[PDB]
Amino acid sequence: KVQTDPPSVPICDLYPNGVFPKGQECEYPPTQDGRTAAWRTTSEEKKALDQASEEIWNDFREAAEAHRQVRKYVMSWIKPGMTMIEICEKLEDCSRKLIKENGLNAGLAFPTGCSLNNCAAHYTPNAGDTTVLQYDDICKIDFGTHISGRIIDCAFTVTFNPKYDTLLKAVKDATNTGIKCAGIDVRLCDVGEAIQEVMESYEVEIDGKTYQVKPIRNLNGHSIGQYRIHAGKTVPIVKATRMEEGEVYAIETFGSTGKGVVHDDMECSHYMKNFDVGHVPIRLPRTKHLLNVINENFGTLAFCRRWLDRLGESKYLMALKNLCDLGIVDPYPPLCDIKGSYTAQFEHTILLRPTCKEVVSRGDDY
Ligand SMILES: CC(C)Oc1ccccc1-c1c(C(N)=O)[nH]c2cc(F)c(Cl)cc12
Ligand SMILES: [Mn+2]
Ligand SMILES: [Mn+2]
Repeated sequence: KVQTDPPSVPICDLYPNGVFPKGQECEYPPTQDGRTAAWRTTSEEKKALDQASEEIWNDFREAAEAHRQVRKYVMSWIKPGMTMIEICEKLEDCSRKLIKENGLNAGLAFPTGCSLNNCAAHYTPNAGDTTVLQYDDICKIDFGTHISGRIIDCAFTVTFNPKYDTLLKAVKDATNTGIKCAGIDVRLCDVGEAIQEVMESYEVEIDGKTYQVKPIRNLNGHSIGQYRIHAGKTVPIVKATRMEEGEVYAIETFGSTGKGVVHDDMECSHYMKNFDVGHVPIRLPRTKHLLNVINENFGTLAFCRRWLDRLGESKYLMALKNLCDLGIVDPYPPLCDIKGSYTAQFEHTILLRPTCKEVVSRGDDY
C-alpha cells in the first residue's frame, strides 16, 4: 500500500507488520569530565534493555511518522488569507486519518497551536474566531499525535516574509543544540545554558529595527510520560536534576525580539484535566455531563473548546469554568510576550534509549 496525495492512508496501513520507521539515531554525548557515554551503543546489557521496550519505541515511531506526513501536507497548502480555524481543522482532519483515531488508544495528544507574532504558545481558535493568517505573520504550528499514550510533541514556525529568516535560523540552531547536548546523566541546567548561548549569539533586523534574540526564560523543554504531556522534569532554555535512562523529552526552544518573558493573554482555548486528581463526584448536571465527556474522549490528554463543539456539545462554558474552579481541569491560556514583538519555536521529541538517543520526530524538513 502506497501513500496518496493528499495523505489519506493511515500509517498502520503503510507498515502493516507494525514495524515503523526509526527517527534520527544519535550516539550519547560525553560527560562533563571528558569521558564518553558512547559505550552504550555496543553494551549487550543495554541492547537487551532496549529490545525489551521495542513496543514502546515503536508506538512513538508510528505517531512520529503520522506527525511527519501531516506537517509535510500542511506545508504544501498553509497560506496567508486562510482563517486560523480552516488551518487547524484541515491539519486535524488529516492527523485523525493518518493516526487512525481510536478513542484513547490512538489520536491527537493536544490541540493544534497556531500562535501568532508576540504570542508564542497555546493559541488555537475558539468558534466564531474570524482571525486570518497574514503575509507578515510568524505562526508557530505545534500539534501532537499519540499511539497508546506515547506522545509526539513536535513543532515548527511558518513565515511567508523572508524578514524573519535569521530569527528562524537562531531558534532552529538553539533547538538543535539542546538536542545534541541531551543525554543520559546530563544535568538539565547544562542543556539550558548551551541553548541560551547559541540563541543569544544571533542579532536580527526586522523592518529597520534590530534585536539580539532572547530565549523565552519562562518557557521550556520537559519530560513526557504516558498520557502526560509534561511529566514533571523541566529542560530550561536559559542558564540540579539529571536526564535518566528510558526517559522521553520534548526539546523545545523559543526565541523572541521582545522581553523574553510570556504572560497570560486573550481568551483561553486549551484545557487539560489535572493528572493527579482522582474521582470527584459531581451532581451539577451540566458540569457532570461535561466532566464525563472529558473523561471519555480526552482522559488526561489536553483538549480545546472546538473539540467540545465537534462532539455536539453546547452551553458548556459555565460547566468548564466550574471544573476549572474545582481544580479538576486546568486552563492553559495563550502565552504572549509584549505587543509588537516576534516569537519563533522549534520542538522535537527525543527517546533516551539504553543504547542511543533517538530524535524520533526528526524529518527531512527540520
Ligand atoms: C507552557 C506550559 C504552560 O505548558 C504546560 C505546563 C504544564 C503542563 C503541560 C503543559 C503543556 C505543554 C508543554 N509543556 O509542551 N503543551 C501543552 C498542550 C496543551 F494543549 C495543554 Cl492543555 C498543555 C500543555
Ligand atoms: Mn509542543
Ligand atoms: Mn512541549
